[PDB]
Amino acid sequence: AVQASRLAGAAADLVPNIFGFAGGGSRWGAIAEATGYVMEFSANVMNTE
Amino acid sequence: DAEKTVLEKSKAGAQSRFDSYGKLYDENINAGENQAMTLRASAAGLTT
Repeated sequence: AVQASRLAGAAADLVPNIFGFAGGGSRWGAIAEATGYVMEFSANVMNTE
Repeated sequence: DAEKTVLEKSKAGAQSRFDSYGKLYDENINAGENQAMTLRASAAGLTT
């Protein structure tokens, strides 16, 4: 569930969010951040298990 | 003769203790204990 949630937020974040005379605003690192969050969560769940 | 019965039937208890401890020794780690070792060590490999 957390893996799906983080991937969904990452994909939904790359679209630009400011418009008109200034464009872009899409954080390019979001996919690497989501892979980092899910891969550091994995260690905690393996310790619990 | 009754004293003989006392001795040999206490020996049956000593044998049950001896074989039970040997059964715990020869199979020292079961399928669950090493499963935790493998699972714990897999978490150590995510650092890179």
